[PDB]
Amino acid sequence: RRRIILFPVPFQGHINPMLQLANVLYSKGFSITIFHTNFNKPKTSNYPHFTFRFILDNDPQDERISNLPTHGPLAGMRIPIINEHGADELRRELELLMLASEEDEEVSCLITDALWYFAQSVADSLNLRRLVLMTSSLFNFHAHVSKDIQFGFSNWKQGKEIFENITKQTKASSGVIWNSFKELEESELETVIREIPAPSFLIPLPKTVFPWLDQQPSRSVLYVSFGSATEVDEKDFLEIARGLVDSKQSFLWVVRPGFVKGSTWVEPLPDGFLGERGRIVKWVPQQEVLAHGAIGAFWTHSGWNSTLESVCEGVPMIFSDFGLDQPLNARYMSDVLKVGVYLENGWERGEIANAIRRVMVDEEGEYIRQNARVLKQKADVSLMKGGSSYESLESLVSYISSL
Ligand SMILES: C=C1C[C@@]23CC[C@H]4[C@@](C)(CCC[C@@]4(C)C(=O)O[C@@H]4O[C@H](CO)[C@@H](O)[C@H](O)[C@H]4O)[C@@H]2CC[C@]1(O[C@@H]1O[C@H](CO)[C@@H](O)[C@H](O)[C@H]1O)C3
Ligand code: NA
Repeated sequence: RRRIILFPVPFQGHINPMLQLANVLYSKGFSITIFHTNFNKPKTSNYPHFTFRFILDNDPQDERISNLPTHGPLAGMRIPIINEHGADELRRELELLMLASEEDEEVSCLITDALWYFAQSVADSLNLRRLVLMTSSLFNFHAHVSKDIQFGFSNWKQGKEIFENITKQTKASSGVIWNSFKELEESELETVIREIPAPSFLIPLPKTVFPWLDQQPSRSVLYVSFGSATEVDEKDFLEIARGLVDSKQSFLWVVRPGFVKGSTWVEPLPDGFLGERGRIVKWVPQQEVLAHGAIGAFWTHSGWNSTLESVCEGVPMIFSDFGLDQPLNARYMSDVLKVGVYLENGWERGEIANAIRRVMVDEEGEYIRQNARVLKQKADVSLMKGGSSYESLESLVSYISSL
């Protein structure tokens, strides 16, 4: 009857929330098409109820779109190229799908990542309403729209121009879905919502057996995962390893193959690393691990969705920055939400070990765990029938029908 088209940005903290949004909407009775680049294409057999359609970089990519690291900060150069060049092809794919539409179905709206600001005038050209998904925090929006990091950004010409384009095309959209809940960022709400005429909807999107974990005492394991796009130099990998050892905590460390530049997997690890404490794996399902009673803390990339998934399960964090990430976001988590510790000095064994001990062992760290557990309760209540997130979602579903 009603189909929604979703068009995510193809990177860690963008894909997952858009897919989760797809699942929510599927469960409210919408059919789902996902438009996605061939680059970082998700695993489609894991979402058999969605139609996937690959666009924008099909077979003959040709140019620099064909070059370009697949990992680290420069991978994202794909995004400005598509914002600049992708309009006519996005338009064609939208038309092809409307032409093949079955007689009993229609397309309700297009939902894009906010970073895909080019999509607004394309949607407008076809008389299709576009909603936007903000995959990151309300605070992040507030900090850029209105002290040291703010002046770092005022010095950054590309960052500022992209942000102005995002902002204008978000305001022009028919609605904004934020990956958050009201009780998490209650001071940001009024100000952010108000700056944007398009109606806002806050929905916290993050809401199998581990034999080795099952044998560990509660809150005894450090879970370490930097996600799918990140990379480090060999020196940094070794400092991460030295830090884990010196913490003397038990750890489950997820290391993607390719995470260490210049090696397939973990060749640089010293002989007899691991011992009786550590476990290393290539991949695990993160939400499931975070829900396990063995996990005492989560050392993560400072991405917002990772962070939200952790507080939604009551797990405190250690935060590391990668690529072009601004310290802003980990500061907010550390110093305002107070649900983890930020590593200020890159990768250094002493700081690493201290942060692990602070969150997992130290008496004076327990406030952090507690803060995390309060947030988890609030998330639970918000999603409760009657709660603010439950009602936001119900209103969005009805609004989509009214477009
Ligand atoms: C206000 C914002 C607009 C903004 C839009 C994306 C954009 C860029 C980062 C500028 C460069 C090109 C481009 C396209 C870029 O490289 O984008 C990055 O591409 C990576 C893949 O190489 C992805 O992994 C990252 O998610 C993506 O940011 C730009 C400026 C700063 C930025 O805020 C940042 O927002 C982030 C939250 O969204 C927050 O984590 C950062 O701390 C914060 O500084 C983001
Ligand atoms: Na061992």
